[PDB]
Amino acid sequence: LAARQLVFLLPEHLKDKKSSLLFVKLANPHSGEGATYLIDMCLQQLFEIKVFKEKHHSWFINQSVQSGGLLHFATPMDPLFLLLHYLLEVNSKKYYKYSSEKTLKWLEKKVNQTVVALKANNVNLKTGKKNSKMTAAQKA
Amino acid sequence: RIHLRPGSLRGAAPAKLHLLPCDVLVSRPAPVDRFFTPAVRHDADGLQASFRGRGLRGEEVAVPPGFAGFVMVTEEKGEGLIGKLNFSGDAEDKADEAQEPLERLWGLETVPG
Amino acid sequence: MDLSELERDNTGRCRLSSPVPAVCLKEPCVLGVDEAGRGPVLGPMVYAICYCPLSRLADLEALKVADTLTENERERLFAKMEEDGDFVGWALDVLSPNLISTSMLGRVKYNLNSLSHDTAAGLIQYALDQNVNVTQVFVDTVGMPETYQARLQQHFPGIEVTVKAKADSLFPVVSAASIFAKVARDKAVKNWQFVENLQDLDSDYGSGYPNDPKTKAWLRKHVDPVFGFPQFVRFSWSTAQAILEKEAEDVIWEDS
Repeated sequence: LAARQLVFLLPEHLKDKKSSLLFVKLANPHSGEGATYLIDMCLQQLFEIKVFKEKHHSWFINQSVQSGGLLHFATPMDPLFLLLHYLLEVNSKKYYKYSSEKTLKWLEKKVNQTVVALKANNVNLKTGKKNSKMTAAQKA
Repeated sequence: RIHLRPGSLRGAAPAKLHLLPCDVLVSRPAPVDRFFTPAVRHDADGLQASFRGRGLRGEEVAVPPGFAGFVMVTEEKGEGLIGKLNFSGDAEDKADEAQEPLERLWGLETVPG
Repeated sequence: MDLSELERDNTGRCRLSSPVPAVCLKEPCVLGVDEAGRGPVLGPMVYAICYCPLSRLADLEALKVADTLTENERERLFAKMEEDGDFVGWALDVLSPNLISTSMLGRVKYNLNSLSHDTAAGLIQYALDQNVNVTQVFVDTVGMPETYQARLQQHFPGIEVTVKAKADSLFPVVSAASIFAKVARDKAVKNWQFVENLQDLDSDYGSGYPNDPKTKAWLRKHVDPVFGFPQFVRFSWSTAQAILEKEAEDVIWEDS
């Protein structure tokens, strides 16, 4: 008795042939296994949906209350490009070039690409590589 | 296996979202504009307001730069049910400024479901 | 009009006061403090002070205040004290059901007793600030006056503060303040009823006190599943919370 409401944060551009967007679960790297993902069938731009949930929050949404307090984020899948984002077996195109198998300087370059990313904000290879979740499930 | 065409999250109408420091344990319609809204006041800090007789202090909070807020009714086909760029972040007795997982284990995790 | 009659609870409370009578800036005056509305689970609590030249006490004792009466007789005597505003001054603070709720229900605890006294402190502070030549201050209480007087004498170290448990029948200025306070609480609940009734809402709540089964039954018939009661209801009342736990959605607070 009340259609559950999801509150999502999405990249601006998605609001821009036919029905385009698709939600799908896949093999979450880092062992995970069991994770949702948004795919833009205008070719990839893979998206990682992680949810914010801390104890004792709920939403008023219009003339209504939702109980979670949940805040879902869709973020371009992977790298340093999505480290400002939540700061507050199908695919195609650019696949060959997106390959370049597991190199220590893939890690070295990404864990630095994300160092320059965590370099503009006070914590304490390029765009969303739809491969960080294409190596854990292909190589192993 | 859920689909949402970009026409839903396009034109979808504006929504007011408050995020309370308290979990109302059943999702349900609620007379927000009768009981909550008329209680909200403005001052030099964020906002006061009452709920269940407890004092609340709020801040407006902006959706991250380069982003957009959507209320999706999980049922049918994703389907954006409203839109937002900002939400009031209510907290208890205090604004709740600086940082709590909100404006930042960062909190937040994976999704399944 | 109500445009502004909303924010009688923006500040959460309200001070009304009289022009301070000239005599009372130069002659020594007595100051009584007392209250109405500590009990009801409905409506404002009111604190009042009255004062007047020591030279003019006779007009209160010997005359007609100190002398348990009705809501009618009370309304008249206060018009006499309002009339001779040549030598009696007064002021009250009307604390609203909701400031009361929010004070006692904060993450950091603050009780009825504290809340009351503070208010009584504040009202007495005002009269000094108005340059009233106050020398003694009698304060009404319920129960043991001692530690009420201890903290009240610490604050205000320059005036004598007498705290008596039946002071509204001992000193005429406490008796008057008792009546101002009861008259303000009453005008304040009638106004509420008029507004309720104006908008075809039910204003038939009984005595206001919990424990008077009309009031308990009004609360029962008036519990919104998500938000609970109308502002009129002291959410912080033991009785209030109980009804809400039975008749409204469970909500967990950050008190983890």
